[PDB]
Amino acid sequence: PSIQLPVDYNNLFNEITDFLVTFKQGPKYMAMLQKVANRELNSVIIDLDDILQYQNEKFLQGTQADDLVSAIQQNANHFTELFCRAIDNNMPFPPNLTRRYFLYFKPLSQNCARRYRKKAISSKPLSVRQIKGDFLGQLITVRGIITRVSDVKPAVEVIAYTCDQCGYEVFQSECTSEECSQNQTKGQLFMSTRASKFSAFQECKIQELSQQVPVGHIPRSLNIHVNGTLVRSLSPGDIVDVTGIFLPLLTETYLEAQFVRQHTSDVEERVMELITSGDVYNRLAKSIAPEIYGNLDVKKALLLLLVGGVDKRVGDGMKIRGDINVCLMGDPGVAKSQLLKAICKISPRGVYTTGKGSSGVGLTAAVLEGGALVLADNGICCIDEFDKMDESDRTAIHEVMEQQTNARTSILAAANPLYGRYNPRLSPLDNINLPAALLSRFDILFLMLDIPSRDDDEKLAEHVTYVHMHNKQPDLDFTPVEPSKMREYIAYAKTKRPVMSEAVNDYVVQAYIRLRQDSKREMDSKFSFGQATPRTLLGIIRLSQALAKLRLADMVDIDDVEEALRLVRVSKESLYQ
Amino acid sequence: DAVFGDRVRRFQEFLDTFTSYRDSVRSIQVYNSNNANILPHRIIISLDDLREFDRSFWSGILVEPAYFIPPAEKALTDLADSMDDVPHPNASAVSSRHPWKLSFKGSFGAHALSPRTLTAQHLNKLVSVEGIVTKTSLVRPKLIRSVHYAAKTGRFHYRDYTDATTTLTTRIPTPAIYPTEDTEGNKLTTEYGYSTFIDHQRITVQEMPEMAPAGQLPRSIDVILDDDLVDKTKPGDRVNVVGVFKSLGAGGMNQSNSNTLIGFKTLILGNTVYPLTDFDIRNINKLSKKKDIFDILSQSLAPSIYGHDHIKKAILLMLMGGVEKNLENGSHLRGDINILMVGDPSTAKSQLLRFVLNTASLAIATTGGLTAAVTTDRETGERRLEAGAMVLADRGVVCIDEFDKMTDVDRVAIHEVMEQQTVTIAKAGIHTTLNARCSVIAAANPVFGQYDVNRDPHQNIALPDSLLSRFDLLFVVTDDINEIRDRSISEHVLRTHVTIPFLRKYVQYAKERVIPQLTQEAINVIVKNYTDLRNDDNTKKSPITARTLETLIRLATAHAKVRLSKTVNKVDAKVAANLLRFALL
Ligand SMILES: [Zn+2]
Repeated sequence: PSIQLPVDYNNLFNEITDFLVTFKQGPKYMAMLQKVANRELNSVIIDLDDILQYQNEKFLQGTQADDLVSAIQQNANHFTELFCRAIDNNMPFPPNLTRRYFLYFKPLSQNCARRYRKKAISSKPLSVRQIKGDFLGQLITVRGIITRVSDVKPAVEVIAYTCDQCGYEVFQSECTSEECSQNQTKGQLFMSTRASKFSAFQECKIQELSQQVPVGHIPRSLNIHVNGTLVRSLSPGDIVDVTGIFLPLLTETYLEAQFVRQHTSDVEERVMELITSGDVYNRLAKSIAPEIYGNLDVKKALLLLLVGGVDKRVGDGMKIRGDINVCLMGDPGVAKSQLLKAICKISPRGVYTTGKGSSGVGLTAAVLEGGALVLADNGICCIDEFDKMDESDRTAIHEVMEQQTNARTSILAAANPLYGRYNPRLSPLDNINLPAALLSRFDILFLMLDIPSRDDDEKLAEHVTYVHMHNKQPDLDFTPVEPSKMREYIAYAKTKRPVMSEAVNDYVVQAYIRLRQDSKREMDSKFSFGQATPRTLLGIIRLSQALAKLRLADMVDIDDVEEALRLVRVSKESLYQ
Repeated sequence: DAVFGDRVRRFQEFLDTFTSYRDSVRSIQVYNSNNANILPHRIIISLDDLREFDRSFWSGILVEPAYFIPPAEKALTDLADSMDDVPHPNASAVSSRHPWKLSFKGSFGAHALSPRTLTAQHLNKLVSVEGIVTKTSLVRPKLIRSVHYAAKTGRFHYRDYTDATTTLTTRIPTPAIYPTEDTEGNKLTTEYGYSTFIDHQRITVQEMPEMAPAGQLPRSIDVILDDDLVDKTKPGDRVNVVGVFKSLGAGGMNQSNSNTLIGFKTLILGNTVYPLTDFDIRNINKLSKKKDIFDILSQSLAPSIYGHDHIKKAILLMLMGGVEKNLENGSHLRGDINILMVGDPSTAKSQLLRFVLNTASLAIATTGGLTAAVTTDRETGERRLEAGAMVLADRGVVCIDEFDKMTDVDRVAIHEVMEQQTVTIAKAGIHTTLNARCSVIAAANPVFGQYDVNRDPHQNIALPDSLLSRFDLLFVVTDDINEIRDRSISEHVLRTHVTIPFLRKYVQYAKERVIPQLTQEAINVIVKNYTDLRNDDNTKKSPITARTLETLIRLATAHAKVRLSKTVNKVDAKVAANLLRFALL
């Protein structure tokens, strides 16, 4: 049954031809078609902002105008052919069966719509969950992350046949050409694959991000189809804004992609304020979780671990890691896991984990879906109850602790004593499940002993009870640095690269030799965590690099080495309480 | 037919004889004009009002929906399409063409059923069914009206469609796809921007276990939802749904197909979804001012248990809970309290847990999918996560029986639940964090059945110390026999051979309004008692750690909620210190 709508394609097509002829860069699109006419380009990109600009230009000139962009917005399926029809007759067997070029539309920009006092609803970065059935056949922009891309597959648009009886080229078993239809004898058809119209096609899927998900729901996905020269513009894991035609008594839906895109003095002034305040080395350490008791020397290790060391690809493929590994042993109930939460929260690439790997797939990868260690690549992994991990769980840990594969991570481990409560009279290896093979890979191995002492517990109890009473630590005289600024300075520090001088070079070997020779007595006494090995020499080097890079220093100084030596010696003091 | 038009006018009369219906439609029309989100084109019809206006028409909806509802749908659509001129330049061509749907309320008469009570006698009737949403199907748009342009003739065209589900009456099916050529035979220009589509979803409703008799499989029924109802529910929700119970297909009537096992498929065309004082408040606050209200409330709790005053007090404190805090560094402080019970299996543990589970408003029973990190698939293959008791009990309480029987996978997951009040889900392709702010009460038994009172549960039950340290309060009960005393409690058993409804308001109001903060009075008490406990090297139920200090603050805050004081006092810390000593001895 016939009906009437206000849409008039006659005005729009004339406007399209006029827009092609008139809209300048001479004309922008005529120059583009000239390049295609010169056989230099294979695809044509139509800019809706250019169309909207012309509409406003016509609107400001007072001439006739129709909302061509909205017409293309509502019915992009047919307007794609109309632009091809305009180009097929204006560019400097039925034509559609032989066309080898491709055409796409790029979306309106929100700045342009606001500048022309209009609303660009289609180009709004909506999620796939918000795309109702009203958007079928409408060019819309979708914001999300690609989760799966298929390989290139043939996509025949028109199938070509040749006939023996007439020699005509038949396009789509028996020849339907005029000669064979008249003749009593018809030549049987065969597939002329070299003459069939192949189109490059790939299958892509987009999915909502976590922040786009409602309460407790699963992020939904939508099908994105890519054709023509646009192929291989999407790869898995890409957070992209894709504009395409959302296309379909129940109807399944998919989208044909048309446009693809991916997703300092301002902070230096805050850095200047930090430099103005001074005490950068200790202020950052003091700012690390003020609600936690005063483990300043331990939290200093967190500051250097958060900053990290400096990687050194020596050559010939040989590698030296730039990460820092610190362990946090201690009795249960001291709430030490809160620091693990704090550090993971502070780090922008931190991954948190408790005990054994989640369902086993928490480590390594599954049929691949990477685990926690792979997730924290170029980041930090915090583990609570490290000793309870399975052999397979710890086996994957050792490889990452040794090879960083990628699983480039800084490892912060927390573990309760193997007996439930610690025994200082025993060696640390006896009181823990972990052997010396894994502990030797650590840089700093601080131990917490929940020693009942009226003096210390009085301060800690007052410290904690004030944290519950007031939303800030009782040390109100100190103003902590906000995590964003703490993160920014660490990122600012990360850009620097301190280098050793010859003066510190001799100092490092002198301190190493001095400490190594005396550490023989420490191991002979059997009352120390570990013997002095090149773990101490290289450990200080990484720590000195971190301290120098923490100070934003271009070169390493002696005081960093002494401070690094100080912290290492401080860590042994816990065993003697 | 002419009968169809008669009932359309009859419904129009009903929409006019009670202007309270169509004036709300005008309110919808006014609101939609201002937003040039969109309010749904749906109104709820009171069946009692329809009963008193036209008994036959009111009975028509209940008894003969196919011949009465579509006339009513057209009349409501006609009223909405004529009450305004729709001056929108372009929206008048697409948005104004959506018909208006009906909803129903009031007395359902005999049509108030369950999936079990729903039978073949109820087919072709509008009925209300009560049940639970087991699962939901995937949402897809469904074509309703097609709009196309005949370019050769220079004028647009359109075509409608019918479905066995959307058409209550048996109209001729239209399996034709969106047309390419019309009567003129010219190739049509497709108009997607002006065609009409409506979303559709399928859900499964099962009889509630509360009325299910043993020895039979559960009864379920499918409900069809469209447009506004397409995504209004999630699996596991209690629901009352009103819809047309209608059959489809044929039970082998075509050709021979004379097998005796084949039956007719049935489902419900749902159209209305119902997902499922100051005098007391002033009495709640007034009762708080007497000194013994803490003990009196501690005696109304568990009337079937004699003694166990500290346990009953502990239950009250756990319900009251503490106060959570936030820090400028971005950290958060736990406030809730957990309780653990240990000892001989049948001795009063299942009895105490039964009362708390029945009394608490958001109590969930658990025993050894609680981790909420597993998915369930639909009939078409797509899958969705299912919630877990720890996650569902957010701002509630978890009741655990046979806690000793739970697996190690549960223990590692509950470690973050009891300490960080969150669940960090890390699975293949699924990663999310869910709040688990739930109070925990659990019961456990020794392996031998008889508890060795000389030793801690770490050897009588052998649970990990890290897991056990997460419980703020622990109690051990065993039926040590005093014959004259056991006679007193057994007489009531042999007899078988403050009011709770107001108390639940007392618990609700106190936690709803009172958020106590700490005071200098308790600061000295907390530090001194904690230091004394650290100084006490004698054997105890558990060693003294910072969590004991946290428990004292949580317990003192809970007592302040009992007193309904927004600031703590020295008496609250005194009670908590004494109670913790009892739990540590
Ligand atoms: Zn031929």
